[PDB]
Amino acid sequence: KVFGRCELAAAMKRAGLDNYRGYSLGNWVCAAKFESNFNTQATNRNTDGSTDYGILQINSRWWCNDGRTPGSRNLCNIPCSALLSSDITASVNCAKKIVSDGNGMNAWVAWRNRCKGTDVQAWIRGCRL
Repeated sequence: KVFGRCELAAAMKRAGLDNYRGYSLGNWVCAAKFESNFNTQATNRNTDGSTDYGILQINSRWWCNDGRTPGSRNLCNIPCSALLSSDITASVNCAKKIVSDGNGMNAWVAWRNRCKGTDVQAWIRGCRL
């Protein structure tokens, strides 16, 4: 499913992401925009052989199991396919563990390079939440 901006903001809010670990909701909506363009089904393979899955492009090297990434750790204990669902719950629960891992949202390269230090507030402007 390709989410609408405000539609995604609301689902993430309900899921408890607004201000989780100190990151306002705009940060999360900006990161999804640049990571997957709001598409739950987005996948991207990396040179190391791992693949990124879903709305938040969670990597198979550490967080989920896709059965084809030798040495992966599956820290969120879920098949990577679960992250492509129209229901974002799994992606959100895993993202919560990732952002708590020590490096915050810097774990997401698109956030670091395109959202960090910008007016992320604009990403939820106009939405009824």
